[PDB]
Amino acid sequence: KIRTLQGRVVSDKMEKSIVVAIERFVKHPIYGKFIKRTTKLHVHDENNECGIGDVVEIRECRPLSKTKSWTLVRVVEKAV
Amino acid sequence: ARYLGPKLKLSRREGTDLFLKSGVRAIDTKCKIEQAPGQHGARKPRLSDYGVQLREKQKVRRIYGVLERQFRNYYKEAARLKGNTGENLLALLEGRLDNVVYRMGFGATRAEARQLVSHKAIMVNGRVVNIASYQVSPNDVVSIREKAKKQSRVKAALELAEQREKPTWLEVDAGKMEGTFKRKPERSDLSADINEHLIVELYSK
Amino acid sequence: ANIKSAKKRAIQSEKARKHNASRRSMMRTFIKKVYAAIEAGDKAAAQKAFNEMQPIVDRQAAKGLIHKNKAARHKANLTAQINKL
Amino acid sequence: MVTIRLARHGAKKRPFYQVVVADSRNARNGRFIERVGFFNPIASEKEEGTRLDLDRIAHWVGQGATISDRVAALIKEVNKA
RNA sequence: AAAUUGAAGAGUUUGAUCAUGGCUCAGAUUGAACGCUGGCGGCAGGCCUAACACAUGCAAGUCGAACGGUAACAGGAAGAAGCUUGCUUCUUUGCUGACGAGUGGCGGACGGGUGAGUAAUGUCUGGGAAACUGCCUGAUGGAGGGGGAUAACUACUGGAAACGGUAGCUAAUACCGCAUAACGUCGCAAGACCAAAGAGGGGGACCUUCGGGCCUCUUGCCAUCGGAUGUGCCCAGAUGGGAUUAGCUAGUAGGUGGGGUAACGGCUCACCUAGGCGACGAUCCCUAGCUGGUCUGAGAGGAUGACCAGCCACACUGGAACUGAGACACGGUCCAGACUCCUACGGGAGGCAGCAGUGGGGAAUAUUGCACAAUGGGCGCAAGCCUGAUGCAGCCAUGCCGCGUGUAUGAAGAAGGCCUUCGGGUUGUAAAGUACUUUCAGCGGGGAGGAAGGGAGUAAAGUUAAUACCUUUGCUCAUUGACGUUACCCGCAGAAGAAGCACCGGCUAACUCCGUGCCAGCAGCCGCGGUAAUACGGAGGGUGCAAGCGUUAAUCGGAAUUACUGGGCGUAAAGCGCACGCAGGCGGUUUGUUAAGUCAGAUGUGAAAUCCCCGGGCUCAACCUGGGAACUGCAUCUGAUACUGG
Ligand SMILES: [Mg+2]
Ligand SMILES: [Mg+2]
Ligand SMILES: [Mg+2]
Ligand SMILES: [Mg+2]
Ligand SMILES: [Mg+2]
Ligand SMILES: [Mg+2]
Ligand SMILES: [Mg+2]
Ligand SMILES: [Mg+2]
Ligand SMILES: [Mg+2]
Ligand SMILES: [Mg+2]
Ligand SMILES: [Mg+2]
Ligand SMILES: [Mg+2]
Ligand SMILES: [Mg+2]
Ligand SMILES: [Mg+2]
Ligand SMILES: [Mg+2]
Ligand SMILES: [Mg+2]
Ligand SMILES: [Mg+2]
Ligand SMILES: [Mg+2]
Ligand SMILES: [Mg+2]
Ligand SMILES: [Mg+2]
Ligand SMILES: [Mg+2]
Ligand SMILES: [Mg+2]
Ligand SMILES: [Mg+2]
Ligand SMILES: [Mg+2]
Ligand SMILES: [Mg+2]
Ligand SMILES: [Mg+2]
Ligand SMILES: [Mg+2]
Ligand SMILES: [Mg+2]
Ligand SMILES: [Mg+2]
Ligand SMILES: [Mg+2]
Ligand SMILES: [Mg+2]
Ligand SMILES: [Mg+2]
Ligand SMILES: [Mg+2]
Ligand SMILES: [Mg+2]
Ligand SMILES: [Mg+2]
Ligand SMILES: [Mg+2]
Ligand SMILES: [Mg+2]
Ligand SMILES: [Mg+2]
Ligand SMILES: [Mg+2]
Ligand SMILES: [Mg+2]
Ligand SMILES: [Mg+2]
Ligand SMILES: [Mg+2]
Ligand SMILES: [Mg+2]
Ligand SMILES: [Mg+2]
Ligand SMILES: [Mg+2]
Ligand SMILES: [Mg+2]
Ligand SMILES: [Mg+2]
Ligand SMILES: [Mg+2]
Ligand SMILES: [Mg+2]
Ligand SMILES: [Mg+2]
Repeated sequence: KIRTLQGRVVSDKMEKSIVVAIERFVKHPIYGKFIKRTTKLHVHDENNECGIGDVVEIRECRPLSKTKSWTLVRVVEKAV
Repeated sequence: ARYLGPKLKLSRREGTDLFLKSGVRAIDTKCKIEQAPGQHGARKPRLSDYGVQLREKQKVRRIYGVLERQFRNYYKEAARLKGNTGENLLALLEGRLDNVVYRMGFGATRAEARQLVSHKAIMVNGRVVNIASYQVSPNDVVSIREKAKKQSRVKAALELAEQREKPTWLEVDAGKMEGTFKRKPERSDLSADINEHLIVELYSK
Repeated sequence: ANIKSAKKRAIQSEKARKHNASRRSMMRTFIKKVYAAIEAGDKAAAQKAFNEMQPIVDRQAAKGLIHKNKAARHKANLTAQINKL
Repeated sequence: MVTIRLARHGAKKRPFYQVVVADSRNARNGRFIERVGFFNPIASEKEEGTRLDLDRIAHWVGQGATISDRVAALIKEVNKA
């Protein structure tokens, strides 16, 4: 029912928040190659339960801060 | 918006008989027929590869009395439509009302049928059609108005045009002066002296 | 001014601004009182001015001067700020 | 409001009105929601100068749209005729 | 069933050939300019630069059914007229029709214009949660009883004028309390608290202070939860160029709380951490409104954003806010600055990037016109009033399309022009003459359609006390056109009023003569011109186009000459001098799982218009128009597991 997005973490040194890289897979509009492109999102979370090198699953909600709109649900493959 | 010049000159330079005159005397006995007009007659115009396409487009234009901006439109419709394009370019130049007057023989030539039409005298179906480039559909029963049934010069063309080759895609009635464009004319019912496929190659550059 | 219907609703504007500034500074005074009595611990004397401040915000809302959610942000900030003394 | 009104198209001296259900702030030829029929007052015989989706001009009046006067005369024409 | 059917090359390097590589032309096209020329009509298009400055009118008003009132019009009942025995005073009297000024309600936030800024605050596509929403509409309830000033006016006064000042009197749907109060706000709760307004049309007899309470309906007000509609907000994609810009940021990135707008929020403060963006291009510099589409192209692509339409931004430049549902407001408000105009020198007034219009710049773009008669829009119960939006007019060949300037006979192959082997050929059946026809312009005559409604009645029925007033429903009556001497047919006369432009060495269709003689000159490339020039200049003939024809500016094509579809690197321009190597690209082989790429289906959306296919209407076409495929996308749920990723 809900539209989550997986991603991987990059920076969580700040307090009560992580940042997540999401890895979409575009096809270039002319040359036919299958590139990778990444987008970087801020993810609010309580409890500060994520570190670098970790695969999370985020979902969209109201803007908690200035540049932040996403809260996570779970931490799969919890470690490096 | 019509070629007003002399007419045997245009039969001469195209080097064929294009029926621009009546038939009361032949084309040969009124002028030289092989010799090209100008000082340079008997210099026979053996001409280039593009020239044999241009003198082929100009023959089929100068038969009917069209100018090039009308004719380019008549090409674009015959590339738009289905079927062939020679067998759809030679349909539109026969559906003209200024040519279904003449093929029914209500007038003597192809540039008199334009006067019989464009002097408001040829009513298709029960309304006058002044404009000469009308696109006569099948089954339209073209008649003659009653102000121009009494002309000597329409029956003078009736007795003339009963003596040529009668067409097959038409049905004229003689005494009532009333035709019937029956169906659309096929390929070989318009004479094959028109090299057809040299009007395609000019505009399809 | 060039049109009569601009002059007339140019002098129907000060006649509304004076009243809409009087009846708004009255409300801000009566919220300043329940912010004066809100750090001095008077739970039985801040509550008095808050009960003097119920109708003089729930009336200036309904006469169309602030909006009802501004007339319900006050009365849920001050109620916690009173009941957590 | 929101309203059901005509909107003129076509060529000079020969009009052709469509009907639209649109917001009565907006322009005549401008923005609309559901183009629901036309009105061709220079029609010929045995062709149709009116064609009105009388389901949609009911569902869009039950949610409160003031039908303007020419559209009301059109409904008065085509329902009785 | 159909929605596509689509691709052309030539000249030029050398004595000569193949190859590579540029340069130039053929075609389509325009918000177009200029030269020569000009008959008509139909539909569209007309300040691309100076977002330069503006004279003159004009573009936003309405409501007496919200209220005091009479500034006039014109009727009234008075009655004092000269009394004519019937009337042509006028103070007075708002009592009636209406109504100048003013209070108030609603509208000026729509319609109309321009693109200066804006490389993501915008726009396009597809998703969301934390919000308000005038008029319109559905449901359930209310709609009591009091009050205070104040404009209009009157008196006096300041100022050149704009505009004021003072003191008295007057009302309501303007303004304020009390009561009332839930299905709403605040609250876990108990409980605490919150609104309002009337007017109009008719009335039987009961009250009837003479106005009315009383009965009736119509519309208006208040509060809550709902529906539509418009707007604010947020996130991931996409939307120019540059690295001879490689480092930017302190309210900056995140938290806990107070405050704040309608709502989330660094939105704004107070404290505690040290963070965020950047080689998938951050900051900075240059340039630009974007999209539906348009022009080209066989396509993939390349350039562009005018008219029509959706979005945003701006209103003399630079700011801020009030009124309000809605603006930080084109024809509103105050404050500075530049520039205009009045002044009595104290002080004032104005903003065409609204339609017209003048100056100026420029190669260049119109009339200071008619009408609300249609479709819209503001107010009004209605009639009506306003409407430079819109509907039509004027000018211009600026573009697309249609028609006309005769048709037929006519040989003595007339004269005159030119060529010439001095016979003749050629203009040329072309002209003349002989007969025929009258579209278009020209004068007459008749006459469609764009006109639905509104008005004054009468009939029933629905209401109620009511056979009233009213509302819808059937009819009968006189009715309403800016275009407009209209579209359009029928009469009269007579071939009469209607043909110009470019080129003729090759590419590229069309050949000869005279007059200059490396001069005067042509030119898009190759070349011509030095006394026989098919190239310069004239004439004769000729070819292509036609109410157009040419030349320049610009894009695309040809250019496979920026090449994904679609090219090259030993000598022609091109392999780093050679290596090791993190980021990045790619990965032998078998079974198993997962479903990201990929593949199939379905719903949702991709606005209308335009392009395309079948159809219908203006005498046909352009133009208009119905239905459908198209919009190659994007998201969601299902499925498939061969290949690729995990
Ligand atoms: Mg033409
Ligand atoms: Mg109010
Ligand atoms: Mg708070
Ligand atoms: Mg009619
Ligand atoms: Mg074909
Ligand atoms: Mg070459
Ligand atoms: Mg050479
Ligand atoms: Mg001229
Ligand atoms: Mg200006
Ligand atoms: Mg002026
Ligand atoms: Mg008045
Ligand atoms: Mg305004
Ligand atoms: Mg600009
Ligand atoms: Mg309002
Ligand atoms: Mg009030
Ligand atoms: Mg109360
Ligand atoms: Mg906070
Ligand atoms: Mg603005
Ligand atoms: Mg300003
Ligand atoms: Mg307000
Ligand atoms: Mg102005
Ligand atoms: Mg002022
Ligand atoms: Mg102007
Ligand atoms: Mg001028
Ligand atoms: Mg000038
Ligand atoms: Mg003028
Ligand atoms: Mg009107
Ligand atoms: Mg006016
Ligand atoms: Mg014209
Ligand atoms: Mg001679
Ligand atoms: Mg005429
Ligand atoms: Mg009429
Ligand atoms: Mg020439
Ligand atoms: Mg040639
Ligand atoms: Mg020349
Ligand atoms: Mg010589
Ligand atoms: Mg010579
Ligand atoms: Mg030449
Ligand atoms: Mg190409
Ligand atoms: Mg290319
Ligand atoms: Mg080029
Ligand atoms: Mg090459
Ligand atoms: Mg080399
Ligand atoms: Mg090497
Ligand atoms: Mg190596
Ligand atoms: Mg592999
Ligand atoms: Mg998949
Ligand atoms: Mg579309
Ligand atoms: Mg048709
Ligand atoms: Mg796999």
